[PDB]
Amino acid sequence: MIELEFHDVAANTSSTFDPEVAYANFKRVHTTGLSYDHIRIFYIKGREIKTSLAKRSEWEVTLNLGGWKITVYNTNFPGNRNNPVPDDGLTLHRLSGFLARYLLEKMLKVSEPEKLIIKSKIINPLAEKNGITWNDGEEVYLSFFPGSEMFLGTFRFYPLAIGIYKVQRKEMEPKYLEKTMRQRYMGLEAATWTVSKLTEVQSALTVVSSLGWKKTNVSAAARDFLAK
Amino acid sequence: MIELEFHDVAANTSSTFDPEVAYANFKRVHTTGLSYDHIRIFYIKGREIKTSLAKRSEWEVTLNLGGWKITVYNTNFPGNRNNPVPDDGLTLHRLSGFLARYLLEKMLKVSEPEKLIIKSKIINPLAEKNGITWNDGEEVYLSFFPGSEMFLGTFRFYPLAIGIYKVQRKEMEPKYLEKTMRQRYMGLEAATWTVSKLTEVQSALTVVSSLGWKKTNVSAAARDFLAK
Amino acid sequence: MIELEFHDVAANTSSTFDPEVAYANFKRVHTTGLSYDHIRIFYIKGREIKTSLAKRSEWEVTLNLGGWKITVYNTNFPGNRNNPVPDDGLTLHRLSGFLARYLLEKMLKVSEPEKLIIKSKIINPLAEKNGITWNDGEEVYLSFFPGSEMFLGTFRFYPLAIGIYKVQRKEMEPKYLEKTMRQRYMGLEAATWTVSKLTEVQSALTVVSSLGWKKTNVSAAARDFLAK
Repeated sequence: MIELEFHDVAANTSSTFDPEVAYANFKRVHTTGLSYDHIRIFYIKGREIKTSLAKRSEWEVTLNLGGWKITVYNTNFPGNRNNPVPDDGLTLHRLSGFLARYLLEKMLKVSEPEKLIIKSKIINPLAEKNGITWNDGEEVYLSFFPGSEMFLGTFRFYPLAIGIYKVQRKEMEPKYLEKTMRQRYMGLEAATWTVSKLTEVQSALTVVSSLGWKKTNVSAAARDFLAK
Repeated sequence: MIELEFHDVAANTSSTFDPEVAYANFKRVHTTGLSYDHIRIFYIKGREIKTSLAKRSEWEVTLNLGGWKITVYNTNFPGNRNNPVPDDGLTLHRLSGFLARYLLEKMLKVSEPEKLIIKSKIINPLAEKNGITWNDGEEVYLSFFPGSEMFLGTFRFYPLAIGIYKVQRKEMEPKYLEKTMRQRYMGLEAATWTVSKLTEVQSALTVVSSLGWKKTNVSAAARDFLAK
Repeated sequence: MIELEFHDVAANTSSTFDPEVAYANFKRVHTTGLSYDHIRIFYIKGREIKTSLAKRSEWEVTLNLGGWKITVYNTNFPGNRNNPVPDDGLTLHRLSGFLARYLLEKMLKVSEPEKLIIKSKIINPLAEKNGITWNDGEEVYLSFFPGSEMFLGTFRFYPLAIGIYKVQRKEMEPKYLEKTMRQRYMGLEAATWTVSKLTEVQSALTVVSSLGWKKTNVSAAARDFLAK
């Protein structure tokens, strides 16, 4: 006689990481060659990179984002999700966030013409679809990237505010905002900032609800001609 | 000289049972400890329970649906299908139906807040995939379970109506509706209710074609925060 | 270890054709049965033909524009765009342009009463929406058709002028005027006519900005009665 037991559904993936420390490791190791051409490549083909990782079976995959090259923990393969990725890991998710943190810093530590190189080249699919483009503010724009949610202190609650903005107009499910609520704003953890800095997340939501900008590029005689 | 004979294909499994009486036996024996946590466990892992029974070779298997425990005639093993399971038997199929009858009664004999405990906990994979969730009506929702087809009087032709709804949009094969046509609506048998209560099955089909609802759950500070 | 590369966005479809020669081929092969009833049919249902081609998966589709029948390279299906269509090809786009060239010639080589048969029957959706109708000049009217842009010598820069007129009041994106800049005015290529014949495109823009006319048709006793 065989007896065999069955149970309840998951609680989704929680923070099984230190985000500020994982962003450190990324920043230290990877951003050494990394440039705006390589970064835009990651965002643009963000669609395809997510698919191609979910295609492949291997646990350690490299992305060749132009010449720049990153090692990514593939958690996107079916089999591979629910195998804990280290405290220092990169995933598609974390990596996207990490590039977005890298940039939100960049956008607030670099020259206004260097920032225009950022603003032309980097194209954010999630941001662009919901209107938002660079002009609306860098901090707003960058938080549409997934993985931004790990760190809410930098962006000042715009990842959560966006999260909240998608759910209340029925676009994203409540449950992915469980992962967000299990992240830090500064060094404060889940429950504390939840009410302490409620009014932050309110103003941040108010802001990101409206905003929109748009841009175009490419050819050279055509560019010039057309302008007049 | 050896002579040896060959023949035609089956007629599929027919009612080799009394369904109202098999549901009695279930109800009497099993629903004595059985609770909404145990029930949801059966539905949720309905996917895995079907697989795990089809894996195992043994003819009598027990399911440990939380603490609650049921003895199931395994007919799901390859070898084991086409060995008649008694008139009082439980199979995966019958059992699922039997839990769904148990509930359709429950949903119409229990308090509206107790019904909300049902409506949160029990998640029906077959119902959820084709949209349907509790709000659309209990009787509709429960008939997506297989084994519901044994008893058409309780649900009022929704098992057959669903059956019919899957076949006409090419999702299920005609032949599983041969088993359904060999079941009872009330105490009437196959042929009689087929035309007598044709207009029942029509209105029932009309109903179950549209319907959809959805729900989400889990965390506690996150729940509260998110709500506003 | 799998390594896999990602890159930058397209440059849009460029002239992968000879337009004057593709219009030749069209003119030779197709305009042999083609009549004003068939032509108007193409324009009128220009809306639906674009949709129906983008619906279908097949690479060679025929349009049955009344009795008249044309073979069109379907580049409008999702899958099918970015598969080069020959130097002699017809696409929805090219074809529309080609009918518009056919006509702009017709409108300047046919009798003024035959031109009135053209002017009643052919209805140009893109032209009509932005006011323009036949009276404003044939050359103006016909250039609203897409595919007109391939040949700028015939119309005398009205396709580009219109293009420019849509972009500067925010109606069309800059990038479709990259395709236009990669076409010929007479036999001159992109860069040369860009500045050489700048003042052509200026006067042409000045013209097409204002213009509007309108018409009505159908019934017979009603027509007559109403007139008085």
